[PDB]
Amino acid sequence: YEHTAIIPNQVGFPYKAHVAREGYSPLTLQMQVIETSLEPTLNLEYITCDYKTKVPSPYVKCCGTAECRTQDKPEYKCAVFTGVYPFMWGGAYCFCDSENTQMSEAYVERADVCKHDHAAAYRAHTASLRAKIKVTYGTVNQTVEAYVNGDHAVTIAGTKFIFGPVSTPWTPFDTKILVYKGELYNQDFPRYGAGQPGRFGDIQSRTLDSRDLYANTGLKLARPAAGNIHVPYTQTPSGFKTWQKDRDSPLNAKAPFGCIIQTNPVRAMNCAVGNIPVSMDIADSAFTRLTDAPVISELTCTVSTCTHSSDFGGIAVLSYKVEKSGRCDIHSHSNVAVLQEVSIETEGRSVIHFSTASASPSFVVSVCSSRATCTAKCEP
Repeated sequence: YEHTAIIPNQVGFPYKAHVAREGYSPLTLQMQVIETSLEPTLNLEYITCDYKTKVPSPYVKCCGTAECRTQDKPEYKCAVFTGVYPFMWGGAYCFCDSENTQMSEAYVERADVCKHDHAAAYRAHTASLRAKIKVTYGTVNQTVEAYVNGDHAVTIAGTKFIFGPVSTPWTPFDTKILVYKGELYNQDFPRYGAGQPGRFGDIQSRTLDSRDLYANTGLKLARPAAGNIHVPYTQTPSGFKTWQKDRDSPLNAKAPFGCIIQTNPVRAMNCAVGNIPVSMDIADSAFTRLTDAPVISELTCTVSTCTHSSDFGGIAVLSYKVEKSGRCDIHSHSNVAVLQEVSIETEGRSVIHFSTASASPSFVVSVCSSRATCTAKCEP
């Protein structure tokens, strides 16, 4: 028919489904999730690169004011530091008393390690879960890995999974994510080209192969030291040297909701949040028919032992006399219980790990189209 339910979407947990239609046997589905991560769509506006000062050879005018036309550099500061007294090693840059000077020009330019490593300030759009649920649909065993936001009709082997539309706002989405070498950071990116000098992210990186560079990390020229050719430039301190080196606790750590973030694309695999809303369009024309199933009778379950919080939990010895052989459904109608499997063998005393986290267990077990109510007390 349509097994419309919610798997408990904290992956690793068994997810039973004792769905039974007329004409068939009891139908048993067993799901287990893995990796339905968010993947918010980024919009990168940043470079995260190191600054560079194109400080060329200063035009000596000896004597004479050398003109300083505007360069094409992103910080193209030239200053006609006049009154330069050039006394150097190997041949007279000054031969007069005054009017000799150095026009000094430097230009802000990008780093060459941007191709080595960038820094990405992506503004995040929405994201959507994508999951691999191992589904045991009777004798079918297959792990369906599809976009789990509800739109993608997951073609099962004779089934139609619809995992989603899940309500998850608990995500690693911030307003702006800085990604740096795999290091995540939900960190406040500035305006595109408005940084403070030495602010975190000083280089304007509109494109990763871009053409401009906003930068408030300005050089500061001066009338330099006499004799030695020192056109000193009081530049900014490197914010990319700071915002990575001596960067904060990275947003890859500190996963709220207990998720596992990872960024080839920035997505949070294993994110233990919520239940997966799943609609199984699966008919009774894949399951075993009711006319050929073993007619179980005399259903009496036992309480062999009770664990308080163990995985297996309970010793459940279910006595049952069967009309014929067959597979036995376990799909008990108890939220306080968890069936150890949906497997059940040819009849007799079927032992079963009656998993139950409740201390006062009373599980209404469904066995072969019959039911019982096992009772017990767990352990500490």
